[PDB]
Amino acid sequence: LKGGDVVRLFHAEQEKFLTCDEYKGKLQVFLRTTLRQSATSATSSNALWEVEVVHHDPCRGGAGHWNGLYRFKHLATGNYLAAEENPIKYCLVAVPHGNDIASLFELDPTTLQKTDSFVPRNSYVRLRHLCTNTWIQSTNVPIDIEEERPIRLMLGTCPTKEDKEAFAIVSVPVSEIRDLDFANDASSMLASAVEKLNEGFISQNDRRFVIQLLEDLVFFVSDVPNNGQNVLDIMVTKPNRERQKLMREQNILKQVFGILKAPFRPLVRLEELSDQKNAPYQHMFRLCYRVLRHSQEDYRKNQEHIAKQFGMMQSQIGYDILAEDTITALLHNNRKLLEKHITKTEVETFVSLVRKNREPRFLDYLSDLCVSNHIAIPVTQELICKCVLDPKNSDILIRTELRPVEEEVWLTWTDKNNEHHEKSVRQLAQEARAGNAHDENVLSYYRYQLKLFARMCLDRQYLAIDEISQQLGVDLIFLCMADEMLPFDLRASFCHLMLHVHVDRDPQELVTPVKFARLWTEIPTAITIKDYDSNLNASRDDKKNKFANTMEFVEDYLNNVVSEAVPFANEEKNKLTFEVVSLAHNLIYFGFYSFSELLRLTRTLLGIIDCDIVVMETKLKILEILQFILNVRLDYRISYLLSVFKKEFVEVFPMNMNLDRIGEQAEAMFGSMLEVDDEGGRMFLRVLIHLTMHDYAPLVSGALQLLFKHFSQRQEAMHTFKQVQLLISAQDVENYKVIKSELDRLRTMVEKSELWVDSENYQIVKGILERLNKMCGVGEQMRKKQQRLLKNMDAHKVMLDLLQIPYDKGDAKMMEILRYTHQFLQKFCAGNPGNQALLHKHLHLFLTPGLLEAETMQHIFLNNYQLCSEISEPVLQHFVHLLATHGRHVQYLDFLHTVIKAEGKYVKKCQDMIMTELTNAGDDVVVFYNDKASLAHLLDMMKAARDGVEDHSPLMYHISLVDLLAACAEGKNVYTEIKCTSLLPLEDVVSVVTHEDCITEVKMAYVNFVNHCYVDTEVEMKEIYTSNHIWTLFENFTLDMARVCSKREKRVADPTLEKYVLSVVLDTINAFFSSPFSENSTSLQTHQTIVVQLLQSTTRLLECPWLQQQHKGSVEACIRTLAMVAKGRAILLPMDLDAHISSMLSSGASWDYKNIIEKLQDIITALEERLKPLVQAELSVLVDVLHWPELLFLEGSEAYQRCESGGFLSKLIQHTKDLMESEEKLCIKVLRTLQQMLLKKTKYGDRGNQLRKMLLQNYLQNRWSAIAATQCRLDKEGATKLVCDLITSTKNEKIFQESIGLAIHLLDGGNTEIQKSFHNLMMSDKKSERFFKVLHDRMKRAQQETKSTVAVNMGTSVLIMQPILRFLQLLCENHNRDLQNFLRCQNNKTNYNLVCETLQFLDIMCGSTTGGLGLLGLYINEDNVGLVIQTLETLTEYCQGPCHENQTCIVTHESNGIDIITALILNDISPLCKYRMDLVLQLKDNASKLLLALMESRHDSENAERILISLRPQELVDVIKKAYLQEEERENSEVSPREVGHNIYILALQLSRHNKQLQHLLKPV
Ligand SMILES: O=P(O)(O)O[C@@H]1[C@H](O)[C@H](O)[C@@H](OP(=O)(O)O)[C@H](OP(=O)(O)O)[C@H]1O
Repeated sequence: LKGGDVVRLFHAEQEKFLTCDEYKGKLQVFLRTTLRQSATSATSSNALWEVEVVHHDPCRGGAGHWNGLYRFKHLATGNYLAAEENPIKYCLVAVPHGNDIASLFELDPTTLQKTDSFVPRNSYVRLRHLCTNTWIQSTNVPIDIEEERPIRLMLGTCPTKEDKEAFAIVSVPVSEIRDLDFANDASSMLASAVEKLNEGFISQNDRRFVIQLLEDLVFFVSDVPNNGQNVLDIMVTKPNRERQKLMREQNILKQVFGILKAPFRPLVRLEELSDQKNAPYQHMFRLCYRVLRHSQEDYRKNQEHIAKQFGMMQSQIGYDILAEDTITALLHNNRKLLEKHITKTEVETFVSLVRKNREPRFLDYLSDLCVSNHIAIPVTQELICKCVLDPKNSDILIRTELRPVEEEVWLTWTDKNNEHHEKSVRQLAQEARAGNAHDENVLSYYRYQLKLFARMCLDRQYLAIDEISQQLGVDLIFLCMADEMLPFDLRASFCHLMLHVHVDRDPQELVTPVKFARLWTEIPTAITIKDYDSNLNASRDDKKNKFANTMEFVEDYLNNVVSEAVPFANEEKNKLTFEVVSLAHNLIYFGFYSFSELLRLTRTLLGIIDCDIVVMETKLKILEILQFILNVRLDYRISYLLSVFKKEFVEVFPMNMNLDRIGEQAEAMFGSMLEVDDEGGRMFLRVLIHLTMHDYAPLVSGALQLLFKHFSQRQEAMHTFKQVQLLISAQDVENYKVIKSELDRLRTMVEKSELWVDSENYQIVKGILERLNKMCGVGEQMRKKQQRLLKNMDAHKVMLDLLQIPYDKGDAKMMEILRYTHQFLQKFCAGNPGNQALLHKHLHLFLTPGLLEAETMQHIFLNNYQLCSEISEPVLQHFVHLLATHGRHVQYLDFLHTVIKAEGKYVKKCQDMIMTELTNAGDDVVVFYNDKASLAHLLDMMKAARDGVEDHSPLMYHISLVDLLAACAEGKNVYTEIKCTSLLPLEDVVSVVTHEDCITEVKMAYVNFVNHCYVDTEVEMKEIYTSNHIWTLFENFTLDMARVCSKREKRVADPTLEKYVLSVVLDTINAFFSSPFSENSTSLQTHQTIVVQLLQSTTRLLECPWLQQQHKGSVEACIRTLAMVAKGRAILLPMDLDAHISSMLSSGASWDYKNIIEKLQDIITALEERLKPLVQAELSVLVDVLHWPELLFLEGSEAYQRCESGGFLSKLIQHTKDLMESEEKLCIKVLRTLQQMLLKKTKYGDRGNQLRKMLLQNYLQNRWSAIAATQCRLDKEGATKLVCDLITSTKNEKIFQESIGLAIHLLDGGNTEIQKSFHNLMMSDKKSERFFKVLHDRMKRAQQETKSTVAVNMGTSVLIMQPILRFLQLLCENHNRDLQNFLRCQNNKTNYNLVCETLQFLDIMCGSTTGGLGLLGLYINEDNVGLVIQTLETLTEYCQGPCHENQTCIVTHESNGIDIITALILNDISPLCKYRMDLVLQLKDNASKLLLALMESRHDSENAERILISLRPQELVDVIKKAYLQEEERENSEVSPREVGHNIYILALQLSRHNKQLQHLLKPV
């Protein structure tokens, strides 16, 4: 560290960054809080700090020493950090000048330092203020409490020193400093311009200088080298988020806003902008607006800062300032901001201005405003509709008509002069071809008006769809789109309108291609494609009656496109083909096209996309179409197999099956006619491979998904069949029919939401919901059957849409309908994890600020440990934020209570997050009555509710809060137990308990609190056993038991009181008396009478006949513990009561539905068994295709060259890297496929081999060494870099595991090229530290978990070790000295010793000191024997070569792993050898190998004596002799005890050179 260098100070405990900012006009220093998930990423320019050194010469900075005074300066404000009297005694603030001792500071090192050596950068230090001799500290008191959710935190000083107040230094790149300085200069120039504007006098040259400033700022913001384009029209491909944030914090946006506002405040006027005098001012406003547009691109914070000014841009609209385009961009960026900004006056202004200009371009602004992210916004849509469809704006809308004149289309428009002109469309198009400017202008205006109508009608806006449909008929639209004279763009507009108005309408409904649940009677005996399509042919024809000719047009147009030599030669036709393909996709998904027609169309589509944003989108849509056709084919296959099953069942049982006969037809089905393409699959697969190469990410993802699915047809169909459901019983058939009808009606009503929202529709929907509630049924098994039926029906999506329906809080009828819907969802999710998964998929909608949907979410999360594991901190945060904002009722707490527990299992992480959030929120969310006055208020409410407690009472809210807190206490969790102890004192608990009259439920809650937070403490609490709160609680408990018994004697008793006692009091008493901590209680001699009375109360409780049998047994166990405690606590029992206690001790010592189902299940199982090998046979074909993609493409093509160069594989690897974060499943699939490619070839049996031969012959034309060649090819293509990047950056366990597996497979065989590539990557790359740190951290976590399980008595952390150790062994295989030395010393800034980590792992696994003592038999079991063997092999690989440094490290490590290594040989491993002796022999052999490798080539004796110290020669000789004799008892196995003994003998011979006794013993008779 040197003076004049800028760095950042970071707090470890607080995980926050110090900063200085002008909160309310005054500069203040604070520890800003960050809501990000990565503290290191919370870096701001204003948080930069500079270090200044104090020297004798004021101009001399030099380099700071550990004993030199230091000062902290702000790189932006320039003020210096200092401490001043706090109105904590001193508070940190910023001063303008450093000419005072206050700014002086010193850095106390946290660790040892090299005397007065220069301070190293990025070293922990503690700030100390020498001016007043006070130590800096951190506090949670905010400085900006005035604002909700404060971020600024106070940093005071303490007279004493605290070791936790350590600040870490972080370096800063020169780029940040340069950007900050340039931004400051630009801000100064902008301030000068603002001063000129405020003065109202500015020279022409000065204004030109301002324009030049704006141009330079435009260049800087664009970040694109200037190419001569206008700054106003500058184009930026991607903005820089850091630069935008720098501008925002510098307030350059504020400067621009002031520059725009001040002239109109005048120096300039909006009307006067037309004047040449104010033309340069208008140009400067335009520059400001373009700069704002570039600044706010893709930045929500900048968008919010602009929204703060939304008023001024709204006023600026209607003037030549590009406000329209800027506002449209900003509004399209975010939908919520659009909902805030949009207003009816703004819509009217847009209509008025577009009318004023009579230009097409205005309409585009409204068109873009209508939709965002291509997703419609109902409010803006309706607002635009209301203004557009009004007759007043009929002038702007060009009316069109069809007249015979066989038919012709005419257009009438109105000019600004009000003159009306009407012309034929065909004549207008011909005049356009001629080139008339007016005709072109009217055509463009017409096109933009149709585009605006289409965007208005987007997402089924029936409020305005009707009028537009009436104005433009289907026949008119088809005539227009069929007309050839019309330009391609206008035809495309007509096609888009046709798609978005008529085709997408109520009569049409999205059809799910695959139906899981079918009826047995429905199944046809004989099935063909025609029979399959006959199921809904009548409905298809009925719907076709309206749009029949359009399908003919689309089919013919696609035939023409495929016939065309070059598909995408012309862009004007590219637009039209995009529109036509989109229309085809919508028609297909609406189901107009039959299965045979879809198969016919697949050929044309694949030809079109078989050998530009529009082209890429067209290809993507065609891929989606193909996916739909393939899934329809899957459904057809399922139906055919079901038909075969029906035929066989009918034959056998008219009222022994030929399973082989069924299986033959099943195999034949998979295989002909079903094939999408004529070639037989080659066309499709080639299309997919070619698409994978293209740049577009969604296109590549879809191509890869289709390619993977194409080679897994059989397994998917088998899964679908196993999930098929059959209806055979009349009751369930009737239920299915009723559900279908009700769902159809409900879907229609939801679709016409717009019409029936505000009627009879309300009552109809309420009746439908009641019928559904009755339909859901009762009975657990009946419930699961009905849930399966409902999931098959797919009504969940309909109900989710019903919830999505918009509404106003005033509609109580719609509230009741929502309650019915929530009950329906509850019944769907009632004890069904499968259904709950579907709900979690769409949970994003469920996250709303409402009690009823919160309860529904609770019921969704009920009993799902998978969902608890995958829970999200942001979701929990938003829940606690809901509590903080409102905290109205207990349902919020009940949700958290449900989340806490799952399957009677504890998740420590969620509990910790809940406790932390509760503490951070503080008294606002947590309300406690600890204070006497608050307890008095609680007493008042308790007395009011003494007769009864209301279901929404604040008393019950407090009780629920207490229960929630105790639930977090469950689990003997020390970390949260400390917080609970801080939260609530036993003295408050005793006060409230000892109150004369208390609520029974409150008492249960507090006893539960005691049971969890205090009794179940992991760490002994001294206050518990040094305090009398527990004895006061026990006397109260005994009084309560006496009350319960007297009540039952009186025949009048309170179930709440009885439940309180039985449940909480008994458990607390038993836990206390069985507590190991309480075994040393020394006040029991004083409370002898109290404890004896408690035991008497328990005796009476057991004597009571009313006590339940389960309660009786639990009480008997508790009383056994009570007596065991009572033996020696200075308590003498009465004679009769002692006899009764002895009796207690004695007691403690004392057509066929089911036939059809079974037949189907047996057939499914037989088919699965038969087709098991063919699945792998098909899968292997994908590996062969990936190995040889070029054979697919005709030789001599450009694709052939690219494939031969390995381009396809490299693109696959790079795309895997790019998509690891977005499509984790596809990333994992690609990684596993790469592993399969690397793996050795394996035979698949006779049938599998035949299938593979046929598949390869059809797909391809015909055109350890192999493993090494494949490994080298993958390394060249970039597999090594992909693996390194994944291992460094992935946060997914599956991704990490697959990456490590790919590494192991690549390195298999000790490939020197792969090892050298890994070494080069690690050494050259800057992420070597990240890679090694990830591996070392995983190893350390596994070691910690291993210690935990050893203490307890096998964990993903341990299981992940095997691949990591294998990877390290393979890296060091073949005695690679470079790698072996690198692992020990990476020579990086932080060096992690993987060798010592492995040795420590072995030590902890074997038991460390106890293992050395010789408890290896107990410590090692069958499960971990493989891991121990792998660790020993890895250590041997490290040692061999020989690596002298590694050998010395292992022998001299402080863990004494050598002791365990030798103990392994000597110890018998008795528990294991009895059952699995071969593993013990292998362990001993590996240990001997490691010991020999340790002294491979060490001439010195140091290692020999170190080994001999633990390994006495006599034991070694006895082991060798024992092994030789045990040879005879050998059983069949690869390991040989004679070989093990020979290796041990060789080790003994090597050791004997330094030991005379060993030599003498080894000498034979
Ligand atoms: O990823 P998102 O949705 O944008 O949210 C980010 C983050 O969650 C915070 O809102 C904010 O950090 P602070 O809380 O530290 O302000 C940050 O802005 P920033 O770049 O101004 O920090 C955001 O970008």
